[PDB]
Amino acid sequence: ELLKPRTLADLIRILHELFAGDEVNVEEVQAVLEAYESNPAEWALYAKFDQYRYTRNLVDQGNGKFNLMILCWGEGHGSSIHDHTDSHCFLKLLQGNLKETLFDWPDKKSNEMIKKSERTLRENQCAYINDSIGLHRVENVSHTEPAVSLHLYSPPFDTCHAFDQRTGHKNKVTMTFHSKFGIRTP
Ligand code: NI
Repeated sequence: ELLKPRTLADLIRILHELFAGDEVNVEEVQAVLEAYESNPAEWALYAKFDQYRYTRNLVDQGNGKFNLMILCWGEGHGSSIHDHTDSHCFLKLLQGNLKETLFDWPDKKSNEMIKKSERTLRENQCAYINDSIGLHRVENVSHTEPAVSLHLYSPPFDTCHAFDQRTGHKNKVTMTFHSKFGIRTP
């Protein structure tokens, strides 16, 4: 059965149990990620801020089944429009809130991308997205507050496309990890 993670350690524990196979029960993953109550002292080692944009901080490589990671968000920090490389994507807020702008995959004309829905992901909630559903932008709308979000991606992926909101054009991007296991990694 799915047990409540009492700490980030206990959450890491269950995740390795959930992905101990070949498929993914997205349902149970989102409930337990949501069930772990964020404890700042437990994940502060991974939340390394960068003044300019957001960064990705690896927390656990999931024995190859997934890359768990934390992405701090300075005031005003946000992403371009992107996809998730045919893999699952879970995003749980550990601190603050984030704006999520949903978009459909562009047709083919060099047309503007109109949002298909938006929402504020709240501190401690866990959302999910995958390519079949559609794309999204992530943005910390705050002017004086930093956000921290815990992401789960399976299978792991480092490359993905960004999409221009005015044309639907796409470009491949190969993301990098700011830190790995509580160590800066230039
Ligand atoms: Ni995303």
